[PDB]
Amino acid sequence: QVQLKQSGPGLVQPSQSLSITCTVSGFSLTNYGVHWVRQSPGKGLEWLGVIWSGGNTDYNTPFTSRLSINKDNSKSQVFFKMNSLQSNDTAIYYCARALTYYDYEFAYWGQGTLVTVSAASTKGPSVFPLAPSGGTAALGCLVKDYFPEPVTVSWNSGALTSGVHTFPAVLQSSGLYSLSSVVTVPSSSLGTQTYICNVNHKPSNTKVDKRVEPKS
Amino acid sequence: CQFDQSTRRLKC
Amino acid sequence: DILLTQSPVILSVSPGERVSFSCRASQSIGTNIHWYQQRTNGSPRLLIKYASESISGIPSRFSGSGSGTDFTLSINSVESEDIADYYCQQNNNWPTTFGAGTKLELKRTVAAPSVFIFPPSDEQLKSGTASVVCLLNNFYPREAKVQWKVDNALQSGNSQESVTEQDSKDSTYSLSSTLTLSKADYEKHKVYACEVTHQGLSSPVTKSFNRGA
Repeated sequence: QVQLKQSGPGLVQPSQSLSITCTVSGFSLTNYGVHWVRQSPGKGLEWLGVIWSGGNTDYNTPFTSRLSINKDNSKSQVFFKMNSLQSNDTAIYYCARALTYYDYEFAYWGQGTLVTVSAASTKGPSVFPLAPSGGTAALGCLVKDYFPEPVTVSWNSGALTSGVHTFPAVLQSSGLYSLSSVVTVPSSSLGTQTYICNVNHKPSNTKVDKRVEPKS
Repeated sequence: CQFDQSTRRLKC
Repeated sequence: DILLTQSPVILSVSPGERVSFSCRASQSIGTNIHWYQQRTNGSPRLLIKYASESISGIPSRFSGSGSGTDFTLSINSVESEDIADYYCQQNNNWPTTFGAGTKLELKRTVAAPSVFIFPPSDEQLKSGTASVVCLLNNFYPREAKVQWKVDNALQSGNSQESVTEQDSKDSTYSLSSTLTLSKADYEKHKVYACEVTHQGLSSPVTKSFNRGA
């Protein structure tokens, strides 16, 4: 199983540096290069650079002065660092591996790291119930006032997926995000089945498990 | 369209 | 660098149809083009390499063709699970570059929303703010109008909407509208209503609650 797992998302202050770790498994860094790609609103998909199996690096020309990539073969870790970030460096950053040691067809991707460049402060969410009261009931969790993105929401520790909708976050006029996650269930299940929304805001290490049930 | 990092989808 | 032009920007199609994506390079790149799919909240997924070569694990309905400057990604019978953005990539010339993407949208029959309203929790109220939420579930098309009325006064400027991407199983949308009020304003009024208009509704649907009931 070839896998690439990246470090978690978070905030970088303007003019400061971004560091991401890519831990690989199922192959050796002595046999394959690892590439870095980012995806931004302003420029879409953009290849940033590569560290080859032998340690050489190539960087895309606009980044040669502020990018450095290193690795530890023995730890299966690749280290990405980019200096002097500005607001428009906000993007999803990926590591990726090609099919062949020398090529650029990216068959394997990390899960991506959302990097937000902002002078603001990290803040964890409050989690409030959206409490129910045709035969189908809707319930949910309101995940309010957090920064930066993202938050993950699951229901019943991932066991409940059918009928779940987790909406895109909205930026409120306060500069903080909010989102809701909802699920529809049989109304006769509200007495005996427990419904828990599991909220994780990794930038602030805030985890909340919130039971949602009809109110008295 | 424009890429939206909250959904990883093009927003048009 | 090589510029890649993808067309159309939005590709709207009916399920079961053959669909074709265009990727055109600013100069000849031989067959050095690769294609990727990106689903909601996902990382890019390699579909086709070197214009036409298949990838292990990718459904057989995906294929590719072309050489020189004009390239085509094809899905021979599109499914709801194909809702995604599609990107081409060239690597005939350093540095490798990507196209801007084509968004694939799927047509389906009209479906009216199911509407649900949620009052603020007492937990939130002791923070000084009230969020009232209106849910429109599993509807098509995406266009819908949600109007808030508080004691029959139309609210303007204090709500925000969020819409999901198209669902990969049934091609519908859902929408959440959040009305934000100070606790003081919330406690001064009684009737809270969400009124929904949509192509699949012959007349508007109103869901409401009375504060303190």
